[PDB]
Amino acid sequence: CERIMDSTEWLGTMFQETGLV
Amino acid sequence: MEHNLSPLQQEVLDKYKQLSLDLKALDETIKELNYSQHRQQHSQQETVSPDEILQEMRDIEVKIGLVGTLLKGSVYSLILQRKQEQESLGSNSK
Amino acid sequence: ISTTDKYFIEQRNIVLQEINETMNSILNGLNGLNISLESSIAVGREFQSVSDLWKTLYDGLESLSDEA
Repeated sequence: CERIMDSTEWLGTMFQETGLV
Repeated sequence: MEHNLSPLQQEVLDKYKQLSLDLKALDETIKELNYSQHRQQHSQQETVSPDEILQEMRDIEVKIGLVGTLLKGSVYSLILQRKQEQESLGSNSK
Repeated sequence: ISTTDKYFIEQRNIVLQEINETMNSILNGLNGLNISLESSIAVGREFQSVSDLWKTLYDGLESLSDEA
């Protein structure tokens, strides 16, 4: 699961940059 | 009768004639920019027209929402569901 | 006013009338054209936001200027 959340972090940072989540 | 205007007057007469000519040329250029016959008449170029304007920009607009605005709408929907869950939890507590 | 002068006046006035109507046509056409460009600007103004907020994939030269 850590590898999961690591691999998708680029999406996470995109969504955070525009959604201020 | 041959009209004996002043030689300076005659020169300025030819000058107004020249001005009329290149004014017509400018009018033709502006029309060509405004022609709607792009590729309808014998031609292969395009003119500033709905082919380049809102009929072309709304073409971009109806699809651009998929990448730009719908993406933000997704996280906004998440945040809405989250505050809904929060107020439901508060109602359960209260 | 001499007959030569008088004829020059009436010819001059006729071509002023022609210039006036042709300038009116040019003004109306340019008004419409610039209004079309204003409409294009209005519809395109919404693209700046998506461009800047999507930059985070890859910008290249802008990233190089940030890194220079």
